[PDB]
Amino acid sequence: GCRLYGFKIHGCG
Amino acid sequence: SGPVPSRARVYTDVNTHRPREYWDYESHVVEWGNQDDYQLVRKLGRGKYSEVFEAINITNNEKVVVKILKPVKKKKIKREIKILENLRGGPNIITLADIVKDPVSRTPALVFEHVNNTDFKQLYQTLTDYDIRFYMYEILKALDYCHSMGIMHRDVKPHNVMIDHEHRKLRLIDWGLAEFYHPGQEYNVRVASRYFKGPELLVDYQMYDYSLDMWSLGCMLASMIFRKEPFFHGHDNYDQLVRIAKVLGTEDLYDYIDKYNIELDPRFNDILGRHSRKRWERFVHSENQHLVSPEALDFLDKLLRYDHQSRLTAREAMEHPYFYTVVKDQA
Ligand SMILES: [Cl-]
Ligand SMILES: [Cl-]
Repeated sequence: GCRLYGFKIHGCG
Repeated sequence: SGPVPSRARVYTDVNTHRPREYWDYESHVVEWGNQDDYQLVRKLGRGKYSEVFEAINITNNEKVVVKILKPVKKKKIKREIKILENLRGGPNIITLADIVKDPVSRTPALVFEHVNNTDFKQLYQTLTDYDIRFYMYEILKALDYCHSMGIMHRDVKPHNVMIDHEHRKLRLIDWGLAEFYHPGQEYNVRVASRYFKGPELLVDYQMYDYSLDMWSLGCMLASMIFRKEPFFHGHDNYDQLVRIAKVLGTEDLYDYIDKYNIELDPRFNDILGRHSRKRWERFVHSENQHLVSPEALDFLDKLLRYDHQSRLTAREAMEHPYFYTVVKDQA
């Protein structure tokens, strides 16, 4: 779950 | 017996002589960028609503700010977008870099050029007398520009003034409540933050204009030179007018209501009372005295007036003696 409203979270997973 | 019409004293017809495409935001077609360009870095303590994040453009490693617009009224979105695009490149206006949307949820987001995330509210308690005048002048640059571009901000407050004090740069942000001024048009009065709402909003006078921003600016100035934030501290919209009336007096308030033939909500009858106008010197004390001058008080006096027409315009404000040293140093 490294997506927030379509955006990837920088450096996630 | 309805209200008396009103017009802005400045920039009254800037939008009438412009092509329709400029102010007709509802017909605007949004063009989407690539959402994969951007990745969220850290959430910012903003509206805590339609949420804003610090982000990175991974295609060039430039820092950006992303504002996700949830929920989604489409009309309000196009308005903000159109206004941001109209004002882009203007003095001290935040720069809209891109517009993207989640392919799945269809939730749209605005991408702004990076701005140092210290707001005027965090900065002001450490500023000297000159710095306040400097930054107030910078804000006037942004307001005079957007007003000249036929736009009222309608949400002027310390939180919406971003300042990079190191580089002495300032940006006016959050144009989500901003609106195009059309002479004779009646607007929704449910705008601005409570503490910065002009009397016209509080007494429900809809034919207001750019001068609304000048009241809000006056509230900011008062809080900073007197070190009382916010200056008019109401617990609700009704009490907010009471807080103002305890300073400006009820006589001029009722003069104002009479002048524009405004029908006051009858709930104000038992709360407004009768109050004399307080001299501005009453708010001066040992802790704030170094920020107060005869020029500051005169300048403040010409901003915080019930009658929106009598308030200084942004341009008139920049010519006030309060800014004489700032202007002289700018040359
Ligand atoms: Cl609105
Ligand atoms: Cl103005």
